[PDB]
Amino acid sequence: PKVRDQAGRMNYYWTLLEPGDTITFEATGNLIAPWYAFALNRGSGSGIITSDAPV
Amino acid sequence: GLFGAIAGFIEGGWTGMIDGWYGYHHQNEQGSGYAADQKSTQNAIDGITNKVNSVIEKMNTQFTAVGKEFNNLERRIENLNKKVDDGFLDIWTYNAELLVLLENERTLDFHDSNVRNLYEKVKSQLKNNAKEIGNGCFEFYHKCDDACMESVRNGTYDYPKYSEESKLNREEI
Ligand SMILES: *[C@@H]1O[C@H](CO)[C@@H](O[C@@H]2O[C@H](CO)[C@@H](O[C@@H]3O[C@H](CO)[C@@H](O)[C@H](O[C@H]4O[C@H](CO)[C@@H](O)[C@H](O)[C@@H]4O)[C@@H]3O)[C@H](O)[C@H]2NC(C)=O)[C@H](O)[C@H]1NC(C)=O
Repeated sequence: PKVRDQAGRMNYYWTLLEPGDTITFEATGNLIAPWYAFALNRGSGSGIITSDAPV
Repeated sequence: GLFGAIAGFIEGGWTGMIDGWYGYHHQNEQGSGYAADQKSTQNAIDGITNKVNSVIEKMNTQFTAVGKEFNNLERRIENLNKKVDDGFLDIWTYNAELLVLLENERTLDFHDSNVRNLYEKVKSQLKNNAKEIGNGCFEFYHKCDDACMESVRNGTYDYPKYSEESKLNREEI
């Protein structure tokens, strides 16, 4: 069925590439390549909350 | 009053006394007044302080706990997770409330008990030299004065020093 006017679908994927590791992409179509990626700084006791209170 | 003193044989409180939780009333010819008892009051103070702190220490403060998301094929484990959240919440709610109920009774008992101790500690000092005139009151068989009033609250009242006087007084009844 058309969703946001699209009979096509696209699956999004993620992964944590560890220091030193290499990630290789091979394709003959259908790849939505990474353009920008994110280097992560681990904290702790952060989190996600759902709120409509103002900052 | 489980110890029969408070709301018991000593019917009322003394909005007059503001020195402390436990104290004496006196009326020597020189005048009237209130004087709270240091030793007992400071004890009760200390103890009840310890009691609140001890209860609160047993509560580790809560650290970051944010809920977890699940997708629609994860209903069992989303339900497992709710079961845990609800299960611990019941237990802490029950512990908190139940403790406070039970310990409130103990605290009030404590106060009742301290008061009875006080009274009886005086009573064992006076004996003959005064009579049980009701509602935690003694009546001196001898005349006594403000500085003498301080011997009572001292826990050092000299029973012999007035035993003579009180004897011939009491014996006129
Ligand atoms: C950012 O988020 C907002 C959502 O807050 C989003 O805008 C919203 O998107 C939907 C989809 O475009 C809009 O609802 C549509 O309104 C149009 C025009 O009036 C209707 O024709 C649409 O109905 C048709 O398509 C539906 C399926 O997609 C069918 O259910 C329906 O039967 C019709 O065929 C549809 O309801 C909505 O108007 C806005 N909301 C607001 C407040 O504007 C925006 O698209 C998002 N942007 C990005 C980049 O993701």
